[PDB]
Amino acid sequence: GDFLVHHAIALGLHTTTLILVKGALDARGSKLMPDKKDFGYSFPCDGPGRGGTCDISAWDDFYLAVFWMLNTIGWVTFYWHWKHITLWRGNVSQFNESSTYLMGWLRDYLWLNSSQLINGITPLVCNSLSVWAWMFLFGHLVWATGFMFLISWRGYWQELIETLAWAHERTPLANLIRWRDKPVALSIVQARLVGLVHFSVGYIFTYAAFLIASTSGKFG
Amino acid sequence: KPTYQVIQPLNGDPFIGGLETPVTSSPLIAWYLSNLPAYRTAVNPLLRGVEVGLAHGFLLVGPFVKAGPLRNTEYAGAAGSLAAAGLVVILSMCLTMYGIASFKEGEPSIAPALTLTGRKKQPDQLQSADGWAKFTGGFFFGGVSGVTWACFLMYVLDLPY
Amino acid sequence: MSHSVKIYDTCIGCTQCVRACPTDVLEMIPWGGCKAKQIASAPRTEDCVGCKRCESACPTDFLSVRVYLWHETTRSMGLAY
Amino acid sequence: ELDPNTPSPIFAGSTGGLLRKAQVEEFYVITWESPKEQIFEMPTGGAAIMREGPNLLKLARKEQCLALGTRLRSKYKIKYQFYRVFPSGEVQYLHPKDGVYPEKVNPGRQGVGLNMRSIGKNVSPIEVKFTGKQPYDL
Amino acid sequence: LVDRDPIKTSFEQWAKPGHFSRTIAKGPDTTTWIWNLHADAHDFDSHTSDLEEISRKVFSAHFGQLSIIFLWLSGMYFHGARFSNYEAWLNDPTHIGPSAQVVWPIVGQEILNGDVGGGFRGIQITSGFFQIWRASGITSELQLYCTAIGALVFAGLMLFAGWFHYHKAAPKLAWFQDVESMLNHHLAGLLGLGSLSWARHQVHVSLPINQFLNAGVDPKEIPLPHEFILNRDLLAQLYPSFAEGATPFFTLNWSKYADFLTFRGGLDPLTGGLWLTDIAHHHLAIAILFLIAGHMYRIKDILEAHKGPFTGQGHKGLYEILTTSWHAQLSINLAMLGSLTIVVAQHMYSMPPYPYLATDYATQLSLFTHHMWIGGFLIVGAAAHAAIFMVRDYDPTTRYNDLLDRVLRHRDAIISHLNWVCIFLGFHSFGLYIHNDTMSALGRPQDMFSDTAIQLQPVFAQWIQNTHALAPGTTAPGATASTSLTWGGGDLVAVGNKVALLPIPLGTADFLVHHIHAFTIHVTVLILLKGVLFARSSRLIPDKANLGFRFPCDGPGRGGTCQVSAWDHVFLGLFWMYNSISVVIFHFSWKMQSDVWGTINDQGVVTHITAGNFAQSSITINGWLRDFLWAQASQVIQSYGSSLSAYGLFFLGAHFVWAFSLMFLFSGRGYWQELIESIVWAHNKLKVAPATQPRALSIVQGRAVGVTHYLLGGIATTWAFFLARIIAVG
Amino acid sequence: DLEDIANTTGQWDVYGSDAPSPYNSLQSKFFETFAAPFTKRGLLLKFLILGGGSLLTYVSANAPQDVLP
Ligand code: CLA
Ligand code: CLA
Ligand SMILES: CC(=CC=C/C(C)=C/C=C/C=C(C)/C=C/C=C(C)/C=C/C1=C(C)CCCC1(C)C)/C=C/C1=C(C)CCCC1(C)C
Ligand SMILES: CC(=CC=C/C(C)=C/C=C/C=C(C)\C=C\C=C(C)\C=C\C1=C(C)CCCC1(C)C)/C=C/C1=C(C)CCCC1(C)C
Ligand SMILES: CC1=C(C/C=C(\C)CCC[C@H](C)CCC[C@@H](C)CCCC(C)C)C(=O)c2ccccc2C1=O
Ligand SMILES: CC1=C(C/C=C(\C)CCC[C@H](C)CCC[C@@H](C)CCCC(C)C)C(=O)c2ccccc2C1=O
Ligand SMILES: OC[C@H]1O[C@](CO)(O[C@H]2O[C@H](CO)[C@@H](O)[C@H](O)[C@H]2O)[C@@H](O)[C@@H]1O
Ligand code: SF4
Ligand code: SF4
Repeated sequence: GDFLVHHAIALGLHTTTLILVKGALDARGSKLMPDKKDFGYSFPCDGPGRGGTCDISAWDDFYLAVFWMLNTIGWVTFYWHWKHITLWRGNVSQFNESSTYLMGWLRDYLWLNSSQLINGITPLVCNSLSVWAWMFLFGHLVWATGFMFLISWRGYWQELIETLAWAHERTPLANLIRWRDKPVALSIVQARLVGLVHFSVGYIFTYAAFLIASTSGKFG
Repeated sequence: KPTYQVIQPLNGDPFIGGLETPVTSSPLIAWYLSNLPAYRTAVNPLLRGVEVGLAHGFLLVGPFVKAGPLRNTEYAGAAGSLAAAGLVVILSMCLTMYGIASFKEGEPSIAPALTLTGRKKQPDQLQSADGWAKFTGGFFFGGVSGVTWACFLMYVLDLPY
Repeated sequence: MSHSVKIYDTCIGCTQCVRACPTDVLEMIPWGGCKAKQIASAPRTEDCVGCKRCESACPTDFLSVRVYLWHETTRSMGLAY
Repeated sequence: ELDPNTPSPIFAGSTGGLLRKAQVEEFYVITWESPKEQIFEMPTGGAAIMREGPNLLKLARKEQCLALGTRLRSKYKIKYQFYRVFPSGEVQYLHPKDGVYPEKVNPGRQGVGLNMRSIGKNVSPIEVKFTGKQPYDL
Repeated sequence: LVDRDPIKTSFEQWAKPGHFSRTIAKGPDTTTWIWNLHADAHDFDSHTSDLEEISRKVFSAHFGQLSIIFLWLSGMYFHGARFSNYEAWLNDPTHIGPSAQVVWPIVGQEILNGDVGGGFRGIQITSGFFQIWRASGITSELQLYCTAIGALVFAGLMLFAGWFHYHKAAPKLAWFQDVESMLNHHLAGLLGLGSLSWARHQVHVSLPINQFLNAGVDPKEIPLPHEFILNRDLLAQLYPSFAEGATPFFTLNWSKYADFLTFRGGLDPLTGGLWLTDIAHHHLAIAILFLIAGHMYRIKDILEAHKGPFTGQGHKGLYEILTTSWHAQLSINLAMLGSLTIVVAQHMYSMPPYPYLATDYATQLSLFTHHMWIGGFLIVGAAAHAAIFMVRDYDPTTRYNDLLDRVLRHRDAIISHLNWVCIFLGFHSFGLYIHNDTMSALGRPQDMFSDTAIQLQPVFAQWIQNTHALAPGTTAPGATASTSLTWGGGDLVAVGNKVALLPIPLGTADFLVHHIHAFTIHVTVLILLKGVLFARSSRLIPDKANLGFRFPCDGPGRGGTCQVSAWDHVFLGLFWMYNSISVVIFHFSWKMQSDVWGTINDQGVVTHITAGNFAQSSITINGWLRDFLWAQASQVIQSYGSSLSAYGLFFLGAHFVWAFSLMFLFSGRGYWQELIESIVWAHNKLKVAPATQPRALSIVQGRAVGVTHYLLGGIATTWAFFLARIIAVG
Repeated sequence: DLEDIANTTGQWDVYGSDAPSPYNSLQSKFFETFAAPFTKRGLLLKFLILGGGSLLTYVSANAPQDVLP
């Protein structure tokens, strides 16, 4: 069971770092963008043409990096606990023939051992934990709502705000009424961040409430 | 007389939008809205303040006295004021620090009338800070107050059915 | 910089090469010898937005421009309105 | 407007162009010639006709009003002409100035192309720390 | 192109680099053009600048679908035949649990093949043949084995009509570019002469050959292969040989009858598939219309007619170019074809049309979600292709000042509204649920939104459902029950294995899903509407019809200038709809099992797959993984070592494939370049790379390999999640 | 020419922008300074945001015998 996770924490800091090593090993420039500098870091984007050029600032590889630091630092943590859990108020055979595969990592752990928490808002009144499970769905939203930021890309947003800032100006009981900052859609690096700095809490606020919400009950 | 006014997109030139249809500029509506701050600034903002404060006032009651947080109240301080004599207050300076996006600092007094106005370039601003005060000051005494002949009115109520 | 993306190349000839890009680029300013003799990288750039339509066509052989300007008016993004 | 009605470039309605920020700041407008009564394409989505006058349509912002060319020169004509209107007058004489047709020679005007050193080995990063005494304000 | 026009070779073009725009695939080597070639393979801005052909291709490379649908179906009739279980299942329904497919026991395989009914090893079915197949006014395994080759007949032939076009020197313009008659024909006699013809082979033969099946026998103890001719003597049991009537009309006497039909509504006690004594009448009563109807008409005339004040002057002239488009007269269609498929998905589950469905749970919900993803996957399309119109199709601008030129006139407008529509919804349409959590986890029910706390009181009833099941007392004639048994009023007794349909109650937890749908259906459409509308020109880019309807993104400037376009509005509009449908599904089964599906026994004490757990507990959106996802799915994650197992064993992949999409969806592009070289380097040292310039993904290809994966991932996930919680209890 | 009716009263016409109601009820300076202190507005708001908002919250939270959460 341990001769795998232990090779899959090893496929993490490696992949994570081919991208950081790379990220770094030319914030300077390269063939596609040769003179990539005087600003190096976060210049996210470039024009279309050449081959088609994108998240090729050493920041956006950092940007890209932080997903595997959020996937190692999960395989690893994930692992302890399942182990510990089982190695407490009960067995260990459990992690033994049931971590040598994959489905099961989802079924018993993930699916076994959440029990306690979720039937904790229960149709039958607020029982033991409530902070936690609401956190845990607060966990699943903050996450998901990363995606916009992430599959949206300033173009589509700005443009309907072009139509949506023809409202006010053209509607009574809301005219003259001036903004002092001109309605726009988020910068073309900014939203790679915000989806992230969003992807992250969701994610890190879900295990936060996941483990607790189940190492506490137990059984272990 | 025509097909629909002397047929026009806007007041005139069709390169501004507005696409003056009805729901925009039918004498049927555009008159239901100009004793108030639609086309022309009557008296100053001073008075309009409280018909605005008050009308919008005795609203927000059954909204937060019939949809209140634990609802249908048996507390003699609800079916009215209760708290919401908070909204008008959380927003009677939601305004004042928007009239800080207005400064322009004067004192003319021209709510009395002279020569059939226009206020001319009346569009854009041309209402300084010492205006937007006497309105959002009309607002507080329109908000708080307009909350009590709501409250004060007993409640003779029509019901479901 | 405030509009500083380099599309330069070496021919700066502009026939079946490049024209595209809203206003910004009133060049043909023949430098004392560069083949079809019209050169440099721009004219007065304080006018329009941030394309890279700028290359897409006719060489920059190195980079190609994109957004890099930061200091960014509005007239310099469609939306100041 | 009407009491003065001076038009040229036919249209009827539209929720497209010009709105609040073309008084309170800048204006921008294109003008042109044409032969005989012809139906066009338009910026802002719509579409109308021509004949003459000044043939002087006014336009929101200047990327908008040159696209009469990016099609409105696939429909005959030397002459098309856009300036810059303020809420009061001039400086920025937009298609005015000297010659026209971006790709000729009278003068050189601006541009340059180089910075300090040219495209060559700027593996050299950012140099001095930004300090008020060594020619890096250009 | 080039070699070697034009008159001078037969000798075909096999060999000489390229073809497809003109500094084409260039001599000089590259990879991008290998996704080019397949992508945009069908398209039209290239092939020729001249209509003509294209309609001469699409009427051919069309054809090879029918032929295919035809090679398909054959391997399904064959399959639903000699890989039997149909013979076995029919003498023995309520009992069986059908199969058609079976492995071969190579490697691990066999676990997949697990006793299904009339005594054999195989993998089940949720694709209701074995139930169209009730039909067979005949029965017999080798028989379907004729219907089967009858299939391959139509094919080879209805596939040599596609040789017998494009490749044969083709028709032309007039032929389609006279439209004048087309629907005249289509709807009249096929639409008609099928439904018609279907009538004749829907009482002749089928009705009788399940009129006395709905009882017992073992087939060929019934329905010979000819038996049903002139012999109008067994047609004796199921009404007269007209006795003394002659070709309807009235000088007819009924002292005791009224031909077959004698209209039903409800559900056979013994086979609740809705009555057949009707099924003839309704198809007959169709065709007539079509039979009369397809007799317009010749075209403008009718649309060149009704205008008004604000109405559509261009209504009049609504497209010469509707004989000169396609991309237009396809996109219109998809909205209908598509929107006219998921209207199936209801009339099905609340009115079964085949013997043994409902009882058969899993063999008609599969359906109601398969049919459900087309009445959606065909609609975003029905927008895409309008965008494809809106950008290009016509030659110049000859089309002018009309209904459209109108709509566009407003455009920062029709979409100005619609927007607020959605945030009004969303706030009334989702945070609605979130109240509950925040206040049921706070915990004070007094004040939730329960089907019982916020004021609504033990009844939903008084609306229109309750004036549907009760309408057989209007102008209504009647016929015991309703129209769809799921309506408010009366009746119960439906089926003697398990259950079928019964009322289906509402209020809240039916009230608000029904509303999330609104907001979900709406913001889907916002993005497609504004997408196709702003197709060609705008005040972020006006110079913006200048390539095509794709194009990656105009460029870093203007602030963003990325997504824009409308390939992409038809890229983030898929992204929603995957929800639109993916949550509508989530709706039906949680209802249809929380209530309805469940089961009779003595005193018919009803026992749903779940004692209505829905009640107070979908209203909480956790209840949606307390009661759903974590509840059911316990059958997916138990499913190992079984027979179905291929679901649990998919449910990890495809629940992986999705979680691979994000990498395609979430990432740059000169990135995998910058990477693809490090690679290309190590490659050259050994001397192993350059030839065919290896290149990263074509900005928008990249988005193509998002999306498509995100769906074939995020989707079959449930296709598995499902078949695994109706097979086995439910 | 009968339906040439000389536009049965022209109107004048265009009423106006001119003049289709007098104005605002005479109720005014029946508030002259009445409620001032936003009609002495000459430096304030900081006052009403310690004051008003320390008495929508001071006593507003506290209570002598719960009626709890
Ligand atoms: C879970 C989701 C997250 C959220 C909340 C949203 C929300 C929205 N998306 Mg969206 N989107 C997402 C993920 C999300 N998206 C992802 C992952 C993708 C692609 C992968 C997209 C692709 C997309 C597209 C293409 C579009 C949208 C649009 C929209 C808007 C639709 C109108 C609406 O109902 O909004 C308002 C309602 C909500 C956001 C839901 C309720 C939120 C609750 C929690 C209430 C909170 C309010 C409360 C006062 C909090 C204050 C308390 C204080 C402590 C702060 C809405 C803003 C569209 C649009 O703008 O049309 C109008 C547009 O079509 N999205
Ligand atoms: C009546 C309908 C039908 C028809 C005849 C067409 C025809 C056309 N469409 Mg179209 N379309 C449709 C419905 C239709 N569409 C629908 C419903 C949508 C909504 C999704 C679209 C969205 C769409 C877009 C965005 C585009 C087109 C384009 C086109 C043109 C390009 C065709 C091509 O090269 O094939 C394309 C097919 C391939 C290259 C094959 C790849 C298929 C992959 C993604 C597999 C799908 C997943 C599946 C599970 C994999 C197989 C299983 C595997 C796991 C083993 C062509 C004229 C394109 C164009 O540029 O216009 C000229 C443009 O790309 N369509
Ligand atoms: C030739 C014919 C015919 C017919 C008939 C017909 C011609 C029929 C047809 C029908 C059709 C139909 C009946 C249709 C069907 C369809 C389907 C079945 C489909 C389905 C589906 C859907 C739903 C969608 C998609 C998918 C699928 C495909 C599955 C005949 C002719 C004639 C003549 C001249 C001579 C004398 C006799 C007669 C007879 C008079
Ligand atoms: C690792 C793997 C795989 C995996 C896989 C996974 C891990 C996953 C996958 C998945 C796939 C898929 C998934 C496809 C498909 C499909 C289908 C058939 C579908 C269908 C459908 C429909 C019809 C529609 C929608 C729904 C559904 C989905 C159901 C492999 C690997 C390998 C190696 C070692 C090397 C060599 C090669 C190989 C041998 C290859
Ligand atoms: C929605 C969206 C927008 C639109 C911009 C929006 C919606 C801003 C809307 C404001 C929200 C409602 C503010 C709420 C945030 C609060 C937590 C307050 C922030 C406080 C800060 C000072 C930290 C983009 O501009 C964009 C750009 C590039 C990629 C993706 C996207 C994208 O997904
Ligand atoms: C991962 C990723 C890549 C990298 C993905 C690549 C390079 C996938 C292409 C790999 C090809 C399909 C491998 C083909 C090689 C084999 C076909 C050759 C051998 C033949 C067989 C016998 C194996 C992008 O190029 C990209 C572009 C734009 C947005 C996002 C992304 C993105 O997320
Ligand atoms: O602790 C909250 C408790 O105190 C209130 C707040 O108004 O007021 C009390 O003060 C008056 C003053 O005389 C006392 O007579 C009496 O205890 C309350 O009126 C009361 O609401 C709250 O119950
Ligand atoms: S490289 Fe570009 S624009 Fe530069 S000189 Fe040539 S074409 Fe001129
Ligand atoms: S590249 Fe830059 S300068 Fe050139 S046109 Fe585009 S925005 Fe203007």
